[PDB]
Amino acid sequence: KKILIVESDTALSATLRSALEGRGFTVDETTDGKGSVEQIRRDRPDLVVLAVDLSAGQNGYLICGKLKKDDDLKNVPIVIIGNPDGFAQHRKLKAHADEYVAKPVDADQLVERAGALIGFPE
Repeated sequence: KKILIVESDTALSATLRSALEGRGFTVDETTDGKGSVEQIRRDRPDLVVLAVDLSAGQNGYLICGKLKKDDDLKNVPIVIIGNPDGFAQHRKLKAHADEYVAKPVDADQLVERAGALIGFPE
């Protein structure tokens, strides 16, 4: 089970990657929001952990929007990590994510949600 973390906070990304790896997921990381949709197309992760507050002012909800509108990528499960002050708005939309986890992230909660969406590695 393969996860891509799209997060420019490298310290957070490394922490979350380690928790997920300890549970048995294979995990990759990218700091590059501009590039992430095409990376997901080439690599096809089983799940994406997607930060809202990406580099250079990028809105990670917009990446989710591109993914939920792409016929080949719209079923990749998406866990948003971000300020919960944005979740109520985003949950209404056609391009809502599959799970929303507040920053500051509880790594164990994130691991649980990943397993809930794609199953735990066995």
